[PDB]
Amino acid sequence: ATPHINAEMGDFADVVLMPGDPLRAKYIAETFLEDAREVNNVRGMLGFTGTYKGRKISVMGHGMGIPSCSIYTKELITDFGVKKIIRVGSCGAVLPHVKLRDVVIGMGACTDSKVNRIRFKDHDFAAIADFDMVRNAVDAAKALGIDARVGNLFSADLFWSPDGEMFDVMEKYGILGVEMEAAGIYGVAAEFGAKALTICTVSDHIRTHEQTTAAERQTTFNDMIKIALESVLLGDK
Amino acid sequence: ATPHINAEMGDFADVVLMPGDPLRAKYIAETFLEDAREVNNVRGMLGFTGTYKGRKISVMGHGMGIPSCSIYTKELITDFGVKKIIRVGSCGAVLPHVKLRDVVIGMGACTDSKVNRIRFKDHDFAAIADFDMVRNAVDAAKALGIDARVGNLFSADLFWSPDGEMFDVMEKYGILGVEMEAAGIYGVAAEFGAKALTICTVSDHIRTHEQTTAAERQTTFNDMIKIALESVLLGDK
Amino acid sequence: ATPHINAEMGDFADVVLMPGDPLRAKYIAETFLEDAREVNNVRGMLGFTGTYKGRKISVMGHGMGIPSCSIYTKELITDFGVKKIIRVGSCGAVLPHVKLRDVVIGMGACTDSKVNRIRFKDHDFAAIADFDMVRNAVDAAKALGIDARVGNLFSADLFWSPDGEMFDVMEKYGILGVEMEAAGIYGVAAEFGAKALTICTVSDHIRTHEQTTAAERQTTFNDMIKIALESVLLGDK
Amino acid sequence: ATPHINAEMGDFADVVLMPGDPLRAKYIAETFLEDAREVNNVRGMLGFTGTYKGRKISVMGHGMGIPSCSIYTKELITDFGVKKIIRVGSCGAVLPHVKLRDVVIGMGACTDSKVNRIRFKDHDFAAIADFDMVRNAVDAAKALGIDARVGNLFSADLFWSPDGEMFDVMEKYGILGVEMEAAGIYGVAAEFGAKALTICTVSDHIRTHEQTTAAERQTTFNDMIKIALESVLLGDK
Amino acid sequence: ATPHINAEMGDFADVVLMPGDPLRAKYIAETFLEDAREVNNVRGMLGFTGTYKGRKISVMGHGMGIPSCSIYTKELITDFGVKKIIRVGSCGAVLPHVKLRDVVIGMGACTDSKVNRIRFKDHDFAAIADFDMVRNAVDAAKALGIDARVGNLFSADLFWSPDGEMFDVMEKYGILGVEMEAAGIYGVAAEFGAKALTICTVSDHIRTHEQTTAAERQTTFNDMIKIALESVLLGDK
Amino acid sequence: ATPHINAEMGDFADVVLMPGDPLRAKYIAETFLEDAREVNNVRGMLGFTGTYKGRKISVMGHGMGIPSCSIYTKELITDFGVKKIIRVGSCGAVLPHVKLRDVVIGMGACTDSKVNRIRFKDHDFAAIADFDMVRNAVDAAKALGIDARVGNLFSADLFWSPDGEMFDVMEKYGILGVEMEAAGIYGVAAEFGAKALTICTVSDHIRTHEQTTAAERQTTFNDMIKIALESVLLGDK
Ligand SMILES: Nc1ncnc2c([C@@H]3O[C@H](CO)[C@@H](O)[C@H]3O)n[nH]c12
Ligand SMILES: Nc1ncnc2c([C@@H]3O[C@H](CO)[C@@H](O)[C@H]3O)n[nH]c12
Repeated sequence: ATPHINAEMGDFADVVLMPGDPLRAKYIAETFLEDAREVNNVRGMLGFTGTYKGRKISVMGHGMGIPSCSIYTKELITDFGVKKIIRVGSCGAVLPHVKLRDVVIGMGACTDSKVNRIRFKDHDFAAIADFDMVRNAVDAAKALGIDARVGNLFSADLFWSPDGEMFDVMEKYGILGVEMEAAGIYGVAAEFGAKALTICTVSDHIRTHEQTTAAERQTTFNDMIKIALESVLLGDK
Repeated sequence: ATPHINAEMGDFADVVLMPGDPLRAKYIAETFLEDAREVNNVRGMLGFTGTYKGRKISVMGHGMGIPSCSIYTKELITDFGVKKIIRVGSCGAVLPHVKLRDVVIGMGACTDSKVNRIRFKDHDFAAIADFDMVRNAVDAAKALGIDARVGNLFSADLFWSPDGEMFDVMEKYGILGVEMEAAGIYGVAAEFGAKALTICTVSDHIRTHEQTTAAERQTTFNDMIKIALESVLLGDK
Repeated sequence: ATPHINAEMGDFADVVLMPGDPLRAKYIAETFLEDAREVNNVRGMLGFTGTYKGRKISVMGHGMGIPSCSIYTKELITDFGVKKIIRVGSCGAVLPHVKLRDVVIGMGACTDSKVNRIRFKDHDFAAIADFDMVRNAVDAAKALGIDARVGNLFSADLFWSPDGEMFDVMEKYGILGVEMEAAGIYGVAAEFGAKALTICTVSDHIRTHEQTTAAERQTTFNDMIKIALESVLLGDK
Repeated sequence: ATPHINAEMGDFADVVLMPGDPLRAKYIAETFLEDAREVNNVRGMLGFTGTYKGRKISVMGHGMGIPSCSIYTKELITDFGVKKIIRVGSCGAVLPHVKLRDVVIGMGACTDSKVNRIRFKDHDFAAIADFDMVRNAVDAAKALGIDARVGNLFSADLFWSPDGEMFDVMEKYGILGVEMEAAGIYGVAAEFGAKALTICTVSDHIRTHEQTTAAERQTTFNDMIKIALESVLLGDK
Repeated sequence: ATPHINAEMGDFADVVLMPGDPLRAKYIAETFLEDAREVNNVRGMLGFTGTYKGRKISVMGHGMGIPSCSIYTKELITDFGVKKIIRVGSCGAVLPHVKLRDVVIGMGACTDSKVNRIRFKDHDFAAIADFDMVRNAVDAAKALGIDARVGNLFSADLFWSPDGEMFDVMEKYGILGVEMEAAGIYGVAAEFGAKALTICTVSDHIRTHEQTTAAERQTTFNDMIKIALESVLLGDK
Repeated sequence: ATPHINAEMGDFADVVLMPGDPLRAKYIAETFLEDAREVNNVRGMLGFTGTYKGRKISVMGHGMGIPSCSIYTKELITDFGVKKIIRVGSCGAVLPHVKLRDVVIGMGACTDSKVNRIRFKDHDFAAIADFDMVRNAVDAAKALGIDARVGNLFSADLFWSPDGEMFDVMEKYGILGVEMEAAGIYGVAAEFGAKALTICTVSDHIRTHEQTTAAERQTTFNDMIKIALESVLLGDK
């Protein structure tokens, strides 16, 4: 066990999907995994391990924000043999042409956190995903008839920002989605020598206030999970 | 309701105690509150409302890290009429004379987060608790015969810090405990116009491991909760 | 002697009250101290030692600005056995409800100086007063029937600031008074191992001019000095 | 014309290859392009436009360093309709497993320049390539029997850095090559809404030392240019 | 009058010499000026006006540190018609070849203060003297047979620095003397459209602990004052 | 030889003039030097060595931007015995009184580059010229009937700056010319113990607009080179 995960080596697969919401980890395990067992419940951060098309896969919540997800991803990598993290989450859009229910793949993640400056001698660390994992996710989405956008996320420390002006800056520089984790996960992956990827579905538009039907939103969420799971199978080959 | 709290105005008391762990909020509601009802379970972040000695009191987890607790404390302040937040958490000691299970009251909170620089035009915002709440907690602790040290916490973004030498700097400057929230809660309280206090118990020593037993953790946790609850009653006078 | 104080160990009491203006130190010695003797005049920075109600007390100017007061407070701590420093100064208000001649107690001090970043590895050091000294000043003020607000000061490097908009940010974050020393004194106290408190009277309003008379300044100055001196007597118990 | 390019709209292809050494532009034009014409000569920064397998391609040097290449890439994008920039350069390696003459593709670029902080309100902009361009280069290299590594470059402002220890940090965080341009090119591409990619060959191992032959270096340079040119054809699908 | 100078327009000459120590301003006026009158005594910061070889000249202390001298120099420029400030002070040496009693002229001043970053949008403002004033001082020193060194000063915020390492950095980059004011005076001069110069005598060596005779030190101090006064006469022609 | 200069010790004079445009080096050699010989050609950065009135002088371009000119000036100082660098370039003006074709001498250079913060532990290094070189240029200009302005340049990293408002700040603080090199050259000179000077002619007024003739621009360039060369002879006293 580690300070935030009451489990032993082998309880997790070498790939872990991670939503922010632990109740979504339970949702994913029940919906997509066969023979799924709960393997962590410390602090309510439910984690599960099962199989997808015979392949051992884990899913566990990471909580909200860079500090929370940095704890869980570190401990998985250093003590549970985890080689790949796929964050599966929601994000807010700032670009007009990025629509509700688009699937966004974060090849990079900008941030207003200081954690990577702390790692990188106060210089600019480009927080990036693993290229092969990005390619696997693009290819899995194509096989499913979903065309994902690949680009930069912005990982914010303040969901309730005082700086409304920063959203115009994100739009100017082409940020595809705003979430709260990717840059921290990518920093952990680089620090501890593992691989990570963040996929998000667009849940909100800071530009055009608008909302679709729940059935359509939930379909797209499941499409993101299918993309993540099928991308693992591609990487295995 | 708000994006992370499925409740309505009136469901929360005007004072909310907040551990990081939602399961500890459940324990506090079951152990210390009469007629406790669950008022939130979104993302598993359990929150409850009941009475302590006739006084309406709420307790809700805030998750780990400044970004997580900033979400919950903001929404409580802006949409649920919450006037006082008392974080009741754990922390790690860097000072040799600060012992396991000591109670620490954070009159100020240092941090390596950027959130207060974003608020404060990149200058030094001294993230401080409400003085009256600090005095109430000191007095409540004295009435219970519990020692309590008052001073600075350090709110870290990285539990697994790559900069071990910074602990020497914390120690040099008298930091009483390392946790991950106080400076963010104090920044939210100032931004959104409420009052806050962080109380912690020393759960680990960052230099010396110092293992504790389960029965000792519960006694000291209960002591911290008693201090917080009794401090509310003092402030009501 | 030290580079800026021509005195020897024992010439100062273990508590030193410090206005910015050396002429105010002379006035304090003449008005409040019995058997006062001058113990320093290097650079005209007048310092005196006498007794208040039998208690040995010193009073010495510290000059204007963090660099100036950091010199004097350091040398007092390291070479003259000084244990407590009480700055007794003036400040400018930014909050509409903070009135001229109000007494403000700086439990914390914000700043735009770099001195604490230099100390604290470029992170946020919360520059705080000693809690017991804060409580002593609150209690002494209550015993004298004088109102006193407790909260954050802002210690500015530029009295003539080129950034007028920053006063809106100070006001937003509840800053009670703008002065030029507290955050530096609190940083010295932490660095060199002593205790400090800043008390100020609102001498000007940064928005509204608000002129005062000479007799009102003296009464309120005397009130601040009485609070400081009586707070020492409370701390001795 | 623009301040640094004496040409008119249409004189450049929508894709420009850019070496750092201006002498390589004429070499690339004569060796790889058909029907090349001269389109710029100001400051000796010769530019040429021709075709590769029928596809219009331009080539022009960018000069050493982020400020130099930022000038040329901006003017090409805003006044010459350029949609894709491929930098073709050399880099130094810090990783033991990265060998001399290896081909490195910069999906991201770290930097110690301030240019992207100036752009991005002093936050962390992840300077990234266009994903399709990255994959095109990977696939073109594979078709040529060259395995390319994809990851982070580091774009240095100081070739002669006074901070040797930063190379250890680069190694820890997996930096594949050190050059002086990619992060600046990627920032320009994001600022003005275009696409860019940096491909480098390893010319030195910064912390070890060993050499190659002139014929080996020419073969490897030619390989890089073939990868770049064939990658464009793949992008045209 | 201004908040820190109780005088009226005309009471000061259009050139003011400024030592840090107000008792030194009295020393300079009595030693070098004819018909000298005291024109300020607020906060004990003595200022005087007299004639040197028939030329109207003022001398007034500026206190220790950038915040103190920034107050006095601003108020002189904006409200007393002062066109030129000459700081005349002491400094500590870090270079081996810079000796006790050398005269140093600060054509530039480095600093660890934040005041110029506040003025200059967090970029690097090169805090420089007025060229003509530098040339006048060099020429006056030559006429007196003193060969002054012209170069960079370092203006420190902390006389008692915690960062001993910075002195090696100053030596590496050729800093001639360490004092506490020049960069702030030069920032004020630029902000308010006036001219300034700092001259110092070397009073201490952070390298070679050593001291000369008082008679020789005082001779060199008077040489610095003569250089400053004669340089004004050169500028007048 | 060095990585960017294929020459040996003695091939360069101890004084090197450096334009930004590499084509100007050959022009300066043919127009002003006697007996010139070619001493470098790598990357097309032609260097020449000859004599001016019997005095050995070299000329070689430095490329655009701080990183480019930092490479060449470092290698000249550390491997070719170069003692003085004179940059001879153009700049844009922000002050209304600074006219097209004015000669500006940069006694200091502000910057938005990070290179000197990297050198100087993130403090403010005042990037300054050598004083004697400044005065030599002023005196040589006066002997040629040219009045030169001496003050601060601003060395920009982005010719195409996204922050137009910074030009207002430059104007307020008296910046004479905007170019892209001086602060970097001055930092190298300080780092490696040599001397440097930047002279520029005003080629544009950034916030207004108007033009000159080709013959006027050639006359003004020739004037600048004559000033530079005659200033060297004055320095040799
Ligand atoms: N040495 C330590 N360091 C950082 N945080 C903590 C904590 C607290 O517990 C959580 C991490 O375990 C987090 O919410 C933090 O506030 N306990 N001990 C800690
Ligand atoms: N509006 C104001 N702003 C900044 N400082 C002060 C002060 C205090 O008085 C001095 C400046 O007049 C200085 O020591 C500072 O602490 N009073 N009013 C102030």
